[PDB]
Amino acid sequence: IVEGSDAEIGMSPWQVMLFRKSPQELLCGASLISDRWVLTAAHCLLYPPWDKNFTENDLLVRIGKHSRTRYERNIEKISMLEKIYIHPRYNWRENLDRDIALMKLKKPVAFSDYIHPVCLPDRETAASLLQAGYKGRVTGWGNLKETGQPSVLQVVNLPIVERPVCKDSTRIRITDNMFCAGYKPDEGKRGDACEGDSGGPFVMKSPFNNRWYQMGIVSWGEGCDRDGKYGFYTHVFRLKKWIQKVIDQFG
Amino acid sequence: ADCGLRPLFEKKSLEDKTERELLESYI
Amino acid sequence: LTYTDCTESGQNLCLCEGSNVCGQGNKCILGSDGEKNQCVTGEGTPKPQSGDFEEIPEEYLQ
Ligand code: NA
Ligand code: NI
Repeated sequence: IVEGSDAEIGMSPWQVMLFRKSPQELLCGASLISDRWVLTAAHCLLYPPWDKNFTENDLLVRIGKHSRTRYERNIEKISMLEKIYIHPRYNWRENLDRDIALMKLKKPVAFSDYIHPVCLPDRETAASLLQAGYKGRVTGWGNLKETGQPSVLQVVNLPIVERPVCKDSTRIRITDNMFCAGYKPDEGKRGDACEGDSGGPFVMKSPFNNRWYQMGIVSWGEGCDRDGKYGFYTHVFRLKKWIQKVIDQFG
Repeated sequence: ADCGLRPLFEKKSLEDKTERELLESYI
Repeated sequence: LTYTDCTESGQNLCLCEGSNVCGQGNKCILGSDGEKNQCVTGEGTPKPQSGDFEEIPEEYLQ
């Protein structure tokens, strides 16, 4: 997270850290969406250009964390995975379209002060909240700058950018399964997700029922926090039908 | 049931330090 | 996934011309000093992905 601040304890209790078993290292962010399901970006699990193709046995999720590096005994919960599901139309070859995956935990987790699920939007929530200029929040233990790492979870609030401005910002082909966020060059505020924040949640708080909803997944960017450039997020609501059918069939 | 309500914040009627920036953007 | 600056000629999946990714089917020809990079058709190799961590209990490792 570039130009963010330390998270308050418990401010993102759905934040998950994807963690490699051997070597032991951070791989990506993710989110807790129920007692047994974690949501992340497909490119965190499957990315052929880097010979990345993780199986359930390669990975752990860590939930309830604040420190990036400490083992937070009796606070964090470390879970193995039963199964990984990647969107069947995930497009790694061109633009990361449908950059979404689900991971099912071996056993359901108990919630705690530090561990609790985020909501997924429905039609009504997406329509109300997904508009240019409305701010959401991104969290993660990624790089503090493009070219370094935080001791504790970082947080930054970023505004949604209008779809034409997102498109003009890049020569990569943008689809309706993506949205972008970040401040304009004139706006006197900056901030972005960066390497290691990928897969993590972009969330917004409903003014109607005080609940947090995950509207996006940190997906991709050209650099981190560059003027005229914007972060891209997977559009969760657009892909919600796939999410629902995986959980209904395999849950 | 109570997805999206944080045990240390909304469940205790406590706001985090920057939440109001988000809500202010929705006006 | 953050694309970052290409660091040698022949790489792709990296920022070649300004803040633009040089994609699959192309490769970046790095400029020397005072020269600009170029993204040209070719067989690129992806730029290699870019702690610290306290050891976790063995039980989580199998
Ligand atoms: Na920017
Ligand atoms: Ni609860």
